[PDB]
Amino acid sequence: YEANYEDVIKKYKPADAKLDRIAYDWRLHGGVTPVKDQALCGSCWAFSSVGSVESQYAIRKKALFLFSEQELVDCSVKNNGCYGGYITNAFDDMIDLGGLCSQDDYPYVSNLPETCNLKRCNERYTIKSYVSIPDDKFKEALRYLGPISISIAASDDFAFYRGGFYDGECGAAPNHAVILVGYGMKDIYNEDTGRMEKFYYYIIKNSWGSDWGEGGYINLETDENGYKKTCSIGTEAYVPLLE
Repeated sequence: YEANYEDVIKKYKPADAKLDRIAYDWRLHGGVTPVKDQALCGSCWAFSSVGSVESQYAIRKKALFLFSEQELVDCSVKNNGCYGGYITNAFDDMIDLGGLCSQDDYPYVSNLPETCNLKRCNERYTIKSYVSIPDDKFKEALRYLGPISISIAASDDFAFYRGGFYDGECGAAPNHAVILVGYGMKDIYNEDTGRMEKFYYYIIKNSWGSDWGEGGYINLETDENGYKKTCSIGTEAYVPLLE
């Protein structure tokens, strides 16, 4: 089920397009659905992977789709519900189960035990495959393929984050799943040097509610190429594909 990047990008990047590497934010280009809260349940793997698919649908169909994390939590036997999971395992089960359900059909129930039961899903919403995004292609993947389901090494400093550019510590190891939604640059004046300088960053949609971070999102430093990986973001990096 996993497609190969070099095959997938030749299909979706217009031939010889030049990538604008300074700024591109899916929230200003119709690729991001509202922020969710996983509450008291270790289901980031679902939110990340499912939000990914919400984002592909939005981009490819110019229509708002809200899908059900709880379905994956209840049904994805390759993951551990509220005790963690894996991005690829999440994509595999979306496919082997015959698709996502709408959030309406199958609402979030956090850590309440719930039987897996697809008969409560009327319409089903499929993906065809998913693709791993190489470490040196995140900006290219973002612009042309869409938001990326990614791992991140979170630390207890994330608790305090409520906007700006994060300068807390990182986790020892990758331990949380988020969605990469864009990148930006701010020209910051430097009082010492008396020169303007450029500050690049990646933009990430978290699943801890809109009261965490910047309306739900976190800004992390990177460089012009987008090779710098603050908090080990994207060690696992996947985009779902609708065809």
